[PDB]
Amino acid sequence: KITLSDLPLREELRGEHAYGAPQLNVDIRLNTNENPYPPSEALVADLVATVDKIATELNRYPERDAVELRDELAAYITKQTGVAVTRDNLWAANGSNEILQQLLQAFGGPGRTALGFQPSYSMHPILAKGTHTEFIAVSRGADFRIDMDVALEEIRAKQPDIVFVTTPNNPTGDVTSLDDVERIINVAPGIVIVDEAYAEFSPSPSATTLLEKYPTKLVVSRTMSKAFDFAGGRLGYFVANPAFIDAVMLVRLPYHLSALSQAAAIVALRHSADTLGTVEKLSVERVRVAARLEELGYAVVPSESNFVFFGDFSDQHAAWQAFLDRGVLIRDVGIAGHLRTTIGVPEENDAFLDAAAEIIKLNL
Amino acid sequence: KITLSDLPLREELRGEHAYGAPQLNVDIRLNTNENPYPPSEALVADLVATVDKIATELNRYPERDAVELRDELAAYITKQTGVAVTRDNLWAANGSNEILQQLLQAFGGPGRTALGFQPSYSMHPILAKGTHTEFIAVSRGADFRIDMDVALEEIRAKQPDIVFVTTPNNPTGDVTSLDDVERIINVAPGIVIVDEAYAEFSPSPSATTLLEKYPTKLVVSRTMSKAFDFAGGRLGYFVANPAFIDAVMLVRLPYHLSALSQAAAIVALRHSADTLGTVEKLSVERVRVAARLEELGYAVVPSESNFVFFGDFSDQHAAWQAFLDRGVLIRDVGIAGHLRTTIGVPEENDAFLDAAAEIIKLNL
Repeated sequence: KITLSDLPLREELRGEHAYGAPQLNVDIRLNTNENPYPPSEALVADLVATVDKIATELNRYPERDAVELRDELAAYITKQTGVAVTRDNLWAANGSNEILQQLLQAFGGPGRTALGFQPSYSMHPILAKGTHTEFIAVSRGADFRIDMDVALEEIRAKQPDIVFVTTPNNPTGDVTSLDDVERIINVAPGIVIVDEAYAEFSPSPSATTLLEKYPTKLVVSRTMSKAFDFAGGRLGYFVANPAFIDAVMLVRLPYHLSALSQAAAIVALRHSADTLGTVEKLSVERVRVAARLEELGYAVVPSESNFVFFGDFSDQHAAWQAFLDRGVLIRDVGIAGHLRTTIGVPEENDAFLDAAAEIIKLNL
Repeated sequence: KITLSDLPLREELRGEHAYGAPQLNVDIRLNTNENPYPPSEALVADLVATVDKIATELNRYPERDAVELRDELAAYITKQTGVAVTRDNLWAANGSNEILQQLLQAFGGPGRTALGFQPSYSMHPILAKGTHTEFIAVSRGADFRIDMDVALEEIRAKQPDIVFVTTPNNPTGDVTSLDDVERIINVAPGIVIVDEAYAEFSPSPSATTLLEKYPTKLVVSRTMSKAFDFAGGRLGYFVANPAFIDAVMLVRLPYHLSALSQAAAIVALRHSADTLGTVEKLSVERVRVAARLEELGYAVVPSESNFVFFGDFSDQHAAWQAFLDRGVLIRDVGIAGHLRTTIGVPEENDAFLDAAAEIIKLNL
């Protein structure tokens, strides 16, 4: 018998743990910011017909540069954000995880650093470390929003190669205004990745509007996993100056996007009008969930996303388990006193709110 | 409009070029070692029916550890190679490319070295460089087979962290015997990755037979892209001791494999006997094609896979263009004097041979 210690693993990986956010198939899943609506019957029918069409070519490598997908992503972005862009501005990969991985390979890596404003996305420091990019954590303010004075101070001092700005922020829910983003971009010496995973849930404009002004610095990261109700298709993308697409083509694995993934994403995008109608339903439930939590006595952080950050427990993890014992799976992001609940369909939110009503009395 | 030089791209990527065969819409495509047979109607019908079933779950993240897929991959390997394995021995990713990338992340990387036997697969050094692993090229012999005295000498001298052995080799087609593989393993200090992408095309035993004997050293890399007739699905995997699965779980992107990828590979696996029946036809066609090339007066390296390496042109790129002009797309693998043709269906091979006969008279 042998174990991992008997293998020539890289030393810095010793004692590490695999990213392991709970993935459980329970009845009430409010833990991964997934859109709670199953894909529409129309979408599914289209998907089934498309697979029937393209299945006979699955012996061949897919189209390497995903041109058709990128055309449709650029058409979406043009309509969605109002900024005219073409496939030359767009690059797709297997989720934002791989998008970001590729950007880190090309613009981070050994000898370089990435700066983020914590608490933010769990994956950013994980991907940074995974690409041998040093991660600098700069703390957000007491209200969980970016503290601009410290932000600009620290960027000036450290000259980071990459700066992450997540807006709306996961886990806190707040939008960093475009004027603040410009301020960040102007002190940034290398590139700035604006992670717009939740943009569709905010009325506020996309950082894509800033791309004309900062071609050499700005990349806008997006995904189909959240508002677009397609996390299982693993499709993330960025919008930037065409030079950046040339950049990532040097590091991307050839044929990194399969034929079914490209075709599935295309089908999804041509059903966007109906699907994105879920964003409106979710925003109404968010307002209701947040209101009710406040009414109960919870400290609720205002949000422009599909989730709510709320506290203040003495032990968030015990609180988290207490929700789970009542069939409600939310998220413990390892921030003292707080948990993140994803907005579900009404009946899931009712179950979460019923659990939360009972749990506040426990004083956990 | 800006230049790549205006972006802060890492310096080693400066003046580099993107990898990949030209995507040319020709009648006879014999450039990427794809199985030329379309997926069977039985497989396609199963796929479509399965998509109809799972598509309703696509708003959720896919099963992260790909347990079902790995179960079926283990079943396939057990039957195919005669070595009893389970899912604990199997790991799947988006192509062999991602599999090798992940192995290089965990066992190669900054400060470490990979060693290969050139000419072999183009992506081994490319992936090495992309993961900041130093690549050591050791020349194969005049017969394009591994020169074992030179191989063992250089492994002892260099003490490389990773050794690549591709068998059958791409682009030359030769099998390195398991006895020679064993000798390499015994001098190799770190890990040995046996790239068995074309294993199914040879009756010779798989290196999976050596796994029980060298558990801390050996990983057998495999794919569904070639004999398994499923390159469009981008599914590669490895067979190894379960400690290796623990290792790559520290470096893989979570949810790296999509719901559709997983489900489609599962469908493909349960149609394996029918699909892999095509190997017989292709192995006999290879012999026909290679024999006719020698009749014509070409220099052919003996192959045991679905392609044939041949020469000796004064300018093989010009020879490549002549084939293209006659409607036949083969591969210029960057080796002076030689080109690599994939074995197609009989009518495709006939066209390749017709063109090859005109071209030899041109003395290119």
